[PDB]
Amino acid sequence: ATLRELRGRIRSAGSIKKITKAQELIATSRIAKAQARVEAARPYAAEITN
Amino acid sequence: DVFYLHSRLLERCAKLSDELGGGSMTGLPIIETKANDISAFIPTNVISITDGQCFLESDLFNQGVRPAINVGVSVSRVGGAAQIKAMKEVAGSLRLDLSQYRELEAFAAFASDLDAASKAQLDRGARLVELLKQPQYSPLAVEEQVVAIFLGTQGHLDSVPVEDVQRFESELLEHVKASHSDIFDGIRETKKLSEEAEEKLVSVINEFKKGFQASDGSSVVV
Amino acid sequence: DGQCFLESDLFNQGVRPAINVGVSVSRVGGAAQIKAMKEVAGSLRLDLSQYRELEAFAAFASDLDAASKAQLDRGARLVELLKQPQYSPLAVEEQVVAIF
Amino acid sequence: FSLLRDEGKDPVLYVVGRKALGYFSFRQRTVVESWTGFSERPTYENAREIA
Amino acid sequence: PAIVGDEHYRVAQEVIRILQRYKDLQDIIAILGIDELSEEDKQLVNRARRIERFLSQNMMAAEQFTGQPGSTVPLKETIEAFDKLTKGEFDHLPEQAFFLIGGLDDLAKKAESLGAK
Amino acid sequence: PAIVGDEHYRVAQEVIRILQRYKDLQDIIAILGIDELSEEDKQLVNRARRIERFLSQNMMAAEQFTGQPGSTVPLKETIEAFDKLTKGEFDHLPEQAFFLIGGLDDLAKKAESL
Amino acid sequence: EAMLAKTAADNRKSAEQVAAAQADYEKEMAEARAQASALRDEARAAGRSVVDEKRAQASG
Amino acid sequence: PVGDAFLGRVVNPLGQPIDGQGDIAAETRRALELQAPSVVQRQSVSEPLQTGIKAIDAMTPIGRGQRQLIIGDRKTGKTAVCVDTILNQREAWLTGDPKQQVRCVYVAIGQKGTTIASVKRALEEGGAMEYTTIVAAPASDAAGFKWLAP
Amino acid sequence: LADADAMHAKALADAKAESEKVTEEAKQDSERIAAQLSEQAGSEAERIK
Ligand SMILES: Nc1ncnc2c1ncn2[C@@H]1O[C@H](COP(=O)(O)OP(=O)(O)OP(=O)(O)O)[C@@H](O)[C@H]1O
Ligand SMILES: [Mg+2]
Repeated sequence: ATLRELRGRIRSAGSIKKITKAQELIATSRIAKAQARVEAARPYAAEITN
Repeated sequence: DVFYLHSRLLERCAKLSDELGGGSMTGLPIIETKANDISAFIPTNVISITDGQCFLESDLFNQGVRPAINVGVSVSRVGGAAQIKAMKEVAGSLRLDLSQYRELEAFAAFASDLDAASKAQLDRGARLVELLKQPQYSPLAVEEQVVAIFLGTQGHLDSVPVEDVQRFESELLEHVKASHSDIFDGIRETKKLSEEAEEKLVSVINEFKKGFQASDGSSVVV
Repeated sequence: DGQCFLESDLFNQGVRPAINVGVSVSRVGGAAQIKAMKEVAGSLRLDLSQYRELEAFAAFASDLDAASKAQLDRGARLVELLKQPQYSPLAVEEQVVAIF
Repeated sequence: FSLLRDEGKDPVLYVVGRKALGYFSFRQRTVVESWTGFSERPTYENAREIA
Repeated sequence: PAIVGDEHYRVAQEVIRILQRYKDLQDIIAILGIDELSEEDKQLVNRARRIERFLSQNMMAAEQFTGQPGSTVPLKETIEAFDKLTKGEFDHLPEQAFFLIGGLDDLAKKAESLGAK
Repeated sequence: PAIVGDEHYRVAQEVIRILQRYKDLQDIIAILGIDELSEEDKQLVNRARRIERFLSQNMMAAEQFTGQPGSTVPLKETIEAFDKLTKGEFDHLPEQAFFLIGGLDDLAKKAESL
Repeated sequence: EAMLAKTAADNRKSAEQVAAAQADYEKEMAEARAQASALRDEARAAGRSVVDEKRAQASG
Repeated sequence: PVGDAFLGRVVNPLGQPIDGQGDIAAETRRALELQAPSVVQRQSVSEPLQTGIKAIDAMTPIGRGQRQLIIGDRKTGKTAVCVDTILNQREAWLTGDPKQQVRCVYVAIGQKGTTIASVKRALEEGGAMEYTTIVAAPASDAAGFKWLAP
Repeated sequence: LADADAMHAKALADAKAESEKVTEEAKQDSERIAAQLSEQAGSEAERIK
């Protein structure tokens, strides 16, 4: 049964790896968007500060 | 000598030279694996002996993919030499499309973040997976397969929902066979899809799409 | 005619006796119990198996509906109720009252 | 919080997000007001309400 | 479909597909939690938990082990109930309502027992 | 370095590094698009694509399939060519110039053919 | 003033009609398409039933 | 024994009919251990063998003279694929041109008899039984028959 | 406004014409399908005989 449960663990870890890599790429895109939002907010902040 | 058993058995399936008559014998040995263990002794021997392998998987079968052939690992060392020109042309892009779709399947729900090209890849792969499904005891003539694969790989399924693809395909294959059989003729008796036949088929597909009714009522036009 | 599976991981967690409810079973069942015990503990083993299933499932559930939380609390209380120190036997009626 | 306690001040806690909510629930600290559900993409409306 | 009919085969295939997807997602749920799934995957997980509970049944021979008298479900009722389950008609009921019962009437009674309709 | 020398080893390691980092960028480029990448990342992507195309060659066996005859590149010529490539001394040229050619002479000649 | 209001209303109505004409067009296009699809579906069902009863009687 | 009379018949590994349909006229006899065609008696595999299944015919095409393994766990559809191929050969058979026709042999090793009967019924439905021969070594046969059937 | 009303009327007329055309096409192809399936049923019945 050792081999059976080891293979099960391998399958689980593979699925986890896929999910985590996808989330990492999605987070890259989200970082891009958030930085864009910060840039968009910058000018009004500068003007109101002035 | 178990390897010798199977190897001597399976080496008698051959394509004879024209001097000996040109006859041939094609072997389709079946191997049952346990727990999908293709590294067992007899599966290893037979995999070594044969030219290509079609790996059928229980998980794919349960997922609805029928026949449950794992295109990722299934190989045919003979390859395009065993295909007619029309089939080789239309099916050329299937392998890469399917591989890219299997890579992108992890991003099914994040289509907003996917660039246009990658979302197109995902959608096309979904349609193509739905395309390869086939009911039992329903073999298709090579011309019918060529037309179905042409639908899949030319983007003519991009306007159809996944849940309808199969049905669409079948109905279209009926429609052509009912009223535009000359396309099937051309393909079968010339083994290639000529340009005029291709354009006529495209027009037929567009008319059928104007006629087609999706399951949810969505228009599949353009 | 059945087995009492004992696990070291359950033993270390404080579950004494360390009986693994999900896989332990008696093949005689209520026929081996008095009427009162059979009444109070009719479906205790299935309850606890389902509770372990849910606890594994709700390990990282940010929130749960009312039913799931109620089942988890009931299962935790039952698991505590089944713990027992060594050399501390309970007469059958005491066990019936505790399970009740 | 430690610095404010040193300065003879009492922290009055406000929270944006649920992770801090859970942390302070465990710590038993009271949260006067909490806004959640926009940490990933906050709008100016949420900031205006908080301010 | 040739023997058991189109509806029976369709419902069985849908149940099998849902359960296979649930098995595939089970490890992800174990590690990352259920909140990190897509909305459709969350619906499928709820549906699959209810389906697997409903597949259980209180058997006549099992009363000795539970004290609960057994029940028998006709084939048509089974097909209809699992069609409804796969379509998400009972997604609102607690999953515990589907555990060790008979047909749809037993499901309604047990759901009422749990404070849901 | 003990066997092939210092310069050969240095150029090989630089090529391997560039190709490895391009491989790392493959997934990001595919899912998120190339424009998501930085300017340094895009420069490296261009250089790595050029390097991996130059690793192709017109084989003698390829003569039967494609009429163009094969080429033999002396080892020193390969070392100097890939040293130049890793230094960006060819980024301006298009990718197509780097398919199935021999040494730097062939590279230039095909470049003037584009 | 009434003439100006009428001109504005007529422009609005012309804009409405250039869309409602195509709307009704597509509406009964879809109606005819659905009716044809239903006719084909019932024809296929009738054929399947006919072949099934032929199978049964032939077997008997 | 070997001959065209073995088409449409079910035999055991010794060629004796078991379908109960009478005798089989043998064109000649052939030893089971005759050597395979030599490396110089063959030519390249260049003719499609259409299985009728889009997956195989597009992704893993099978040419005439090829050995394509169908490998998988139980109840994954292996026999379905093979029977689909055998049925797909029907139009080629009806052509009448031997350069297109494919004679089919189905060797059933160790299967229970009713499973072989089911396969034969499926082949009869599709008309494949006119160009198909079944060599049956059911589960109840001696290990010698199971070893010799292929 | 007059032109829009005329266009609407002609669009309705053309819609009616094409609807009749597609309906007759649907009837024709449904009859073709029914005849084909009946012929196939007869053929397979003769096969069973
Ligand atoms: N393409 C298909 N579509 C739907 N059902 C299919 C398909 N192919 C096979 N099946 C069904 O799958 C089940 C298993 O098929 P099959 O017996 O051909 O598989 P197998 O791998 O040869 O099985 P076994 O281990 O029993 O020999 C059967 O119910 C068959 O009807
Ligand atoms: Mg089988």
